[PDB]
Amino acid sequence: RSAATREALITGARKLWGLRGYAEVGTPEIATEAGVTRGAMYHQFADKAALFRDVVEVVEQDVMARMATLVAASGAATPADAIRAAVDAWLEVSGDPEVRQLILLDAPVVLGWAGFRDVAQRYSLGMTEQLITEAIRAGQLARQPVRPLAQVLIGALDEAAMFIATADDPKRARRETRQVLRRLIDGMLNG
Amino acid sequence: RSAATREALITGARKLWGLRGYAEVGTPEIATEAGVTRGAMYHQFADKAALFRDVVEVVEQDVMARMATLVAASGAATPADAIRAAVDAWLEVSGDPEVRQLILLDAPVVLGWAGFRDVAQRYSLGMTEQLITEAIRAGQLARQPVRPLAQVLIGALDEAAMFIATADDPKRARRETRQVLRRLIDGMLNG
Ligand SMILES: O=C(CCC(F)(F)F)N1CCC2(CC1)CC(c1ccccc1)=NO2
Ligand SMILES: O=C(CCC(F)(F)F)N1CCC2(CC1)CC(c1ccccc1)=NO2
Repeated sequence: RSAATREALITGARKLWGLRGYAEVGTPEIATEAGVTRGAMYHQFADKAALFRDVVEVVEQDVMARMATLVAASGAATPADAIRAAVDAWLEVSGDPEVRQLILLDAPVVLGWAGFRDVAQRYSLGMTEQLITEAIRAGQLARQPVRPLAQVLIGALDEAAMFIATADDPKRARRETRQVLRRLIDGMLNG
Repeated sequence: RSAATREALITGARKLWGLRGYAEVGTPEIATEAGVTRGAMYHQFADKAALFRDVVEVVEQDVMARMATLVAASGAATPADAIRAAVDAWLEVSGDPEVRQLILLDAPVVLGWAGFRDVAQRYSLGMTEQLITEAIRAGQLARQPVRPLAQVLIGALDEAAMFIATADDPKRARRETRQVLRRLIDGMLNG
């Protein structure tokens, strides 16, 4: 009931901000797109940023599900290959124009640096730790504490995507950044 | 005269916000600390955040000077060694409680994402590109476009420092993150 109003607001905001950016669409337009009144919207979300926070949750969940799907489909036969495929999967999902606009461009502004990292952490860490733990167990990555490596890799990957997202030639940035990420990955991976 | 008032406000704000955080010290207390009136302060800085921006400039300049000093003192004889020493120097300068409070914690909040990145870029990028260009010229790092590598390393290094700054056991986080960065560096450096 209130749940339905929330879902419709989230879906509408996600679509519209996905196309034009956070800064460019006001809450009244989103309400109308969702078919709810300003009163019903304000009951669910005190302000714009509160709606954005729930939009980021749904988008990041879908980012993580899409990553798992691409890693499972990549045909990686070793943990090392799976790490390589995960890097490609992120460059692929981060290039989706909605993910680019909402996560790479709008979320660092609206949530701050700490808020963005918090979101990135909660969604990304588990899978990152997992892939690391598996390469280690297979002897393909030197034995280490998992959390610090995970954190650095996440920071490097999030920054890679941002650099592609704002570059004048996205196509060249993506290719050159992929090479960079490859070398950095291949420098810690054994074989 | 008013120049002196500017310097004393910057020095006082830097010290006090360094110790207690931006949010915890008001402009009246900083005026008093510097021995100047509210009207002299307001003549130099329209508001609190304007003062903070100048504080960030002097602190980031000192971050960069202290990094150059640590790299020059390491006795690095090759570009590779200089990259190794620069990584250590950043973890060391990052861990200064004033740098931690003003740059890592307060600046993202007060400046906003775009403003903070802009500042971090202007102070970091030049030196990062330089050390990369030198390792390449020496044959110690594979020939590649400089900007993408620079940006990924910056993202990894900024995230390393953030993780140390907010970790439960900062001392263990620093040591383990340093090891991680060393492996990652040693994997790409030919020498
Ligand atoms: O969802 C995010 C970031 C979301 C954001 F909100 F911060 F933007 N990802 C980046 C990190 C991951 C997941 C996707 C993990 C990963 C990986 C690759 C190789 C070895 C270990 C982990 N690649 O991408
Ligand atoms: O000032 C900042 C960051 C400011 C922040 F606002 F983002 F926090 N620095 C981080 C990156 C640098 C310089 C200092 C670059 C560097 C290095 C080391 C090895 C090879 C290449 C570059 N070490 O630290």
